[PDB]
Amino acid sequence: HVQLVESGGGLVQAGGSLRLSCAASRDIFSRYTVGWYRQAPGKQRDLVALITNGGSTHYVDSVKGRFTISRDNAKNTVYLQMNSLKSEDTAIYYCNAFRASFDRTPLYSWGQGTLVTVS
Amino acid sequence: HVQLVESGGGLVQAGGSLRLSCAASRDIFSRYTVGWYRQAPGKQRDLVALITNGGSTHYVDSVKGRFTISRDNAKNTVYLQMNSLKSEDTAIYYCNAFRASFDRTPLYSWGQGTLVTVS
Amino acid sequence: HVQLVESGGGLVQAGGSLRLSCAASRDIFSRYTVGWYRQAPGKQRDLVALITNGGSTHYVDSVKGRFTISRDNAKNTVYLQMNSLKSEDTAIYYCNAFRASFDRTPLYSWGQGTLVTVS
Amino acid sequence: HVQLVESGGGLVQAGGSLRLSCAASRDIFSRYTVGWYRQAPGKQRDLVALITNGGSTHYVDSVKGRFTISRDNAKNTVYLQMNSLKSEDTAIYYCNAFRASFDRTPLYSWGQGTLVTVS
Amino acid sequence: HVQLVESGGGLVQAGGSLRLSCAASRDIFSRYTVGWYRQAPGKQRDLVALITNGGSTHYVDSVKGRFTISRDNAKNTVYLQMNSLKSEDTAIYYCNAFRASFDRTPLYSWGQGTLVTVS
Amino acid sequence: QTDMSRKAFVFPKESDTSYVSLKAPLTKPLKAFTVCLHFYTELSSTRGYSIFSYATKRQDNEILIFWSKDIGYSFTVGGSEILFEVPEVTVAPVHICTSWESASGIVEFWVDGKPRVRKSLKKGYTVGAEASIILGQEQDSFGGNFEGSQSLVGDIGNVNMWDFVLSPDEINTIYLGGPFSPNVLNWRALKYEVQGEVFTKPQLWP
Amino acid sequence: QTDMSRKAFVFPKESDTSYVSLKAPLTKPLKAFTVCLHFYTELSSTRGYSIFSYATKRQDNEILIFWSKDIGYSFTVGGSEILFEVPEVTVAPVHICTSWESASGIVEFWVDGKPRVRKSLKKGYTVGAEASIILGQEQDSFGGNFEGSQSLVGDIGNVNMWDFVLSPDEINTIYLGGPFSPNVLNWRALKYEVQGEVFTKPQLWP
Amino acid sequence: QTDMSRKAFVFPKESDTSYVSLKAPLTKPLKAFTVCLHFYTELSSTRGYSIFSYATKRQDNEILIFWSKDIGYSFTVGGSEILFEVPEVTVAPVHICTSWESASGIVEFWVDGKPRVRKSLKKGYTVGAEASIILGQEQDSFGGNFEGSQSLVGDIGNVNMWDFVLSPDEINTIYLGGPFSPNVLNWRALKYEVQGEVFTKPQLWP
Amino acid sequence: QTDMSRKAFVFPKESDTSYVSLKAPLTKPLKAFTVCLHFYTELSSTRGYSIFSYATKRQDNEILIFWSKDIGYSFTVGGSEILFEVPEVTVAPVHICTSWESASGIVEFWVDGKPRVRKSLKKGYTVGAEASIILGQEQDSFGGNFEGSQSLVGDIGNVNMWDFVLSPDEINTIYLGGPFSPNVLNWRALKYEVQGEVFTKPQLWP
Amino acid sequence: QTDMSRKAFVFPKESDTSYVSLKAPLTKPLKAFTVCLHFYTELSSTRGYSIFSYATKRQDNEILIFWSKDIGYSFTVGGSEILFEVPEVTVAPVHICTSWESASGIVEFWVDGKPRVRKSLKKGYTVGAEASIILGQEQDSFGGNFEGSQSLVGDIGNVNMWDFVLSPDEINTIYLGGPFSPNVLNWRALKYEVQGEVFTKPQLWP
Repeated sequence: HVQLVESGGGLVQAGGSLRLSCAASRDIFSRYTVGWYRQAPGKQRDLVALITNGGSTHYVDSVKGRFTISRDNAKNTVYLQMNSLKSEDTAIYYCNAFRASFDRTPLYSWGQGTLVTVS
Repeated sequence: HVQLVESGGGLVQAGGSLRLSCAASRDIFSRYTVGWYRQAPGKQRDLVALITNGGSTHYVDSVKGRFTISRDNAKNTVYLQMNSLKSEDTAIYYCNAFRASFDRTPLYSWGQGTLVTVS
Repeated sequence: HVQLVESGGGLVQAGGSLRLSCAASRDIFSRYTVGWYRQAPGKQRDLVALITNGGSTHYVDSVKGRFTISRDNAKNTVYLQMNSLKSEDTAIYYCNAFRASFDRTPLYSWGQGTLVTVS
Repeated sequence: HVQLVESGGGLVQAGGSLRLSCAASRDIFSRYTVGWYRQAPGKQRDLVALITNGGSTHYVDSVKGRFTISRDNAKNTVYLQMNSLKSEDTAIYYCNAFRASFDRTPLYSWGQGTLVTVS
Repeated sequence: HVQLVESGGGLVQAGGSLRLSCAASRDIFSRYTVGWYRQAPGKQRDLVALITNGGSTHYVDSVKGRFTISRDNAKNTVYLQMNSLKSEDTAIYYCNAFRASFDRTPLYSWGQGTLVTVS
Repeated sequence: QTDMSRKAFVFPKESDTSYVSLKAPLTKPLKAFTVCLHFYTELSSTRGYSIFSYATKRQDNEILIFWSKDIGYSFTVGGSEILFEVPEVTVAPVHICTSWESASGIVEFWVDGKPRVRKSLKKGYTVGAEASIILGQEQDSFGGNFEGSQSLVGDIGNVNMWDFVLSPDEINTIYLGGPFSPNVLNWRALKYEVQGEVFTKPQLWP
Repeated sequence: QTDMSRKAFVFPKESDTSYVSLKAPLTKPLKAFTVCLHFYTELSSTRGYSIFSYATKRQDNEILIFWSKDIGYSFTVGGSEILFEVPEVTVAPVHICTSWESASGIVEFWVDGKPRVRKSLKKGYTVGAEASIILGQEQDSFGGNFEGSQSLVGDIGNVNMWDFVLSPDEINTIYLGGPFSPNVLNWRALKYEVQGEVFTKPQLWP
Repeated sequence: QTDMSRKAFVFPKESDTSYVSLKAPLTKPLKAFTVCLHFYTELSSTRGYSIFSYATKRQDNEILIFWSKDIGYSFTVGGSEILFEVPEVTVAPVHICTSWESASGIVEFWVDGKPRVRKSLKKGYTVGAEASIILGQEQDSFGGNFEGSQSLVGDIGNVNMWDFVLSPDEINTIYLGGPFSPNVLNWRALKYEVQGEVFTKPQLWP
Repeated sequence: QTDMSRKAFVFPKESDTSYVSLKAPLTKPLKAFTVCLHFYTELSSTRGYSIFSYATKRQDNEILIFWSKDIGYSFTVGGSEILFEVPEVTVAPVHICTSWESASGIVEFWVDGKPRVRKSLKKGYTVGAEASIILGQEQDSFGGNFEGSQSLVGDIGNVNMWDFVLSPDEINTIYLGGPFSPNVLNWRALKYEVQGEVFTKPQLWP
Repeated sequence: QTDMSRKAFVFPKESDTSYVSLKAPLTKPLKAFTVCLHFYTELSSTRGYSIFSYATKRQDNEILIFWSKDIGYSFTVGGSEILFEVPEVTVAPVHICTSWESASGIVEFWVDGKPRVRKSLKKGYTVGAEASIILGQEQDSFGGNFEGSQSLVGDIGNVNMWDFVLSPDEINTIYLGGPFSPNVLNWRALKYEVQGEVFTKPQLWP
């Protein structure tokens, strides 16, 4: 029932900007430390970035500065602005919601993801 | 109407020098912190370099020392001397004029660019 | 007769998790500083990781954080949790038991290994 | 009339040694800070190394230790011993003579160069 | 007449161990600082490692820890244990004997070498 | 009630049993606090660990300093959580100090005597007075549900809790080891009980 | 008129509301000035931020120190702007001091007590006396048009403004925290008002 | 019984003969101990070496500090073994101190005067009183079965053994070179015999 | 004749006009000399610059310290030139001291108070007494032919010239700012004239 | 017999002529010795150089400290040679001290005041009393056969030779510049003659 919203994806020329959406049923993301994973083809379910409940965020070295994840507590719609999308970025981004920041590996509620094509 | 002049481009053997022009209608670049972006094929709209209103300039690590951007306040013709043009440099260079130095992403007035072919 | 158990292998999509088993006849691993080697095709018999008798463990730079080796003294079944399995990881993992930590090269008892396919 | 001597080139197996000559009409190199450039095919007119009038020398990171340039003031025949010639080194080396050390880009007198083939 | 013994070579799977021999007529290596060079195909006559008369040894960064060269003064048979032989290592190893440690480039007595195939 | 000065809690095994329930006379739900503690562990480069845990019957991690593996110190208040980026973690004892408050949600997370930039957290929130403070375990309930992976396997001490945000000079002094009055919980006047294989012996750090 | 010594303005949220309008008795358009301030934020590695903002009815960024993301400190005077390259930005409080002048356009941008090489800016230009100095917001108008992306989300203090270029020894002393007389605006004699969620509590930096 | 203060054992050749059997009056099997020693060798970047060896008729490596090649200091007690990760080994004399105990299995492996995080080892185990302590050789038996590859080819001194875990301040003092009473074995009151090509001459380290 | 102590020449624009002709009473062609100067500029990572220039009617760069872009300090005497490799150039004021001599051609190029290894230059050569010393311009003639690319756009001071090679302790003292007697040219007793947009204001460096 | 204290031998050209034959009253073939010298050169990153040379009618490199290019300091005794790995060579004066002995072949190669681990060399060997000590040339005979490539082109001083292995505290003192009695050869009481273009002028290093 959680059904993390996976939208704000599509085709963008490399190094562009694209706004990925992450809406949550009810207010769940309030307790979840929500995170974006890049499940690139032939690639892993690795987290592109993550954001803490309070608001602090981290981005993996490969994505440092590349994107900016923010928590939209108004509607649970945590937003992810992708800038300078290099080709590697091309992948399906799974916006998942695990509960605390230390436990990155657990995912609990699972969604469907949003495609990203860096051209 | 802004029509950033995009000229001083062409074909140059790799590691050569080429003078890219950036003329501005009226005196606009005075307030703009003008910047050169490399929109290489299949590549991003990334800034090769930029120069502040006062005169200070920065060049991305990939272009460190490679080129030198200077502000020609006499005619708004900010000049860009490209030295040691490696093959990567081969691209269309968009000379854009955003307003202040912090806001690199905004571009406001947009032009047409000048081709560069590093052979 | 030692017959280091080599199991907990198989096919996993890249960056996943897989639990490799390392069971020992009798209690031998108590004195052995047991270690996982990656005998990847066309590759070496290099140790992916190792664990001391006391419990301390080390993982090669290429595997830093990638996997976690722990000593299961209950049944001699030292376990290896592989997380974030990149393609390189794809190989046959030989779980060997040499005696002390300094002497990585010696292996004494030899087994059969367990396949790993990172897709 | 300057006609920087370009000789001491040819074919050498990779990582070998070859003595490139740089003779000057009259005593010109006395005032020139003479330098070896590598105009490799599809590559730039980049300086492999250079030597000051006094005698001090510098070699680009890619050539650190690779070669040794010395000033032969006896006949203006500045010599360049190439050791450990890797394949990249394969190129036509232009021995040019600009005047002072700061102004690397200027070349003034131009020659013909000597081929180098690292096999 | 020097005829540095070149033996202890052959085919080994990558990352294995192989003992290269370096026997000297009479006691010559006593004064020579003997060294192993890797004359890989299409590659240079670069020293994989070297050992001083006293006994101290050095190994090039590419071979750090990879191999261990020791002086066998009993019969002039300086030994070289190759461990973790990566594919690059595949080459013909020339065991040469120059006289002192500073003068790596000079070789004086020359031999025939021993093949190494890292599979 | 034992004085633990110049002593630290021995956490040498990863397990869900090793822990120490630290009693506290705290009675009024804390609208402001500061926990300072000098801990040391090498799991920083192997996995995360519960540096300090504080539970309530409503919130399991009412106040919890944890090593976000590969990202530094995740500090959480009332379930909500913020993260202090550690660019590089050194093998060496470190003295942390976090100072969450219930008005401005401000957290002066002084680390190794140096400050981490104040960042909001749980603004206008009351920390439950009743607590089952524990070390070595990220408790998913009130002193329960411990996990070895989330456990601290080094050692920790100088665990002091104040009901007020200490002045930065005060935090410096706590780092220097001078006197202090940790009303909520005080290492030098520490009431606690130990469960599992946690020992207690002279602290390594100066 | 409050003394802010040993205190700093709490900027914990990215927003277009968090700010502090710092009043100043300045009446004559400044032909020379120097702003010194000890600030601290970790946005240096996430985005830029308005370290200090100074607007006029003619110029929105009449005087503005900003973190050029991935390039250091962009300091601007009268709209025109120059940039000080920071090779590497550390997570640690830093004390900046910029000293633009209206004759030689000279700017002694002392950073962390160390100097940045003087570079021309806005030569022979008068800074508007009327100002809506603000912190946490790159104002695109006179105290308006704030943007979270251009906002400071750390903390800042010791904000002092002089109508003269302080001698380098004087700037050193400002770094050391000694006495000074910031006529234009003085942290220890600071007139200001706060808007948004900006708090104010004891400064982290020494 | 010779005082070795300001002197170190000369280990200049890799061999299975170079060693020094250090006598000790120890009679009761040690339930707790601490060995401190200042050694120095450049084999850290060539291979491992036996920094300190302690054998028993039951266990060949009853207590043994060894350089795990490319991983730091492997310290072993009663056959069982733990490993302290050295991120980078410098060419410089280092003063190690390991403090295994038979109750909590705790090991304060102070290195170069700095602490390594306590980690369990051989918990509730008694170290055999009878010993053939040796240096330069990982003995696979009671003072026998030496291997050059496992041998120390640098030098070592200040080898002191206590039957108790020294307080961290005490370990600091041992690093500082102050007085101490190493009951089990004491460098300043050292009983030993030398075999092989080991010499003994003034210690390099301060 | 003005004392420039605690003051430096403001070089804020790249141009062929900004310069300062420093007069000198020098009359006998110098068979030995030493120029010490504390300068600071960030062009080190953008391009080269004339750190100090000394011309003659015969030689345009009779004595010239220049930043070889990407290679450090090119110091030239009588046209001939040598180069001191700077492995890494930091953004920070640096005090250079070069000490060419006409007998052994020796140059003690003390940099930032540290020495650069003596290297021959122009051995047995006389430096023309008549000079048009200038700063900010690599003069290709006697005080003429200036180029912005070869120009210094930072600032420089403490420019002192001696007719003798100062002892290394003397050079240290010049770095320390103690007293000295720069007969040929002395910053504290400096005769000069300014052309272009060069200002002069209190030196940044200590 | 000249005192060279606060003075160093000027080696500014690569050549087979630049050298200095240092006389010594040594008469008994040295069974033990120690050479300390503070030298400085930037050839470390261009090629090797003879830091110190000592020949005999039987051995050309009876005692020779040399810069193994890309590997540090090759020190040789009686033809046989050992090598001290320098992980990174800095442009800065360095004070080396090697202490080979004829019983244990031990060499305390103190570098820059820090020790290099003792390693055997030429054990039980007598160094020929008659010598043609030279600097700047790896002599392949008794003061002959010099090669520019093997030559030192920096400068060197404080060259002192003792017939005994100095205690490590003594070597420290030599680094500190205190008094000493270098019987075999003493910089402060140095007998020597100069050939080639070697000058001699005040030493750069402190």
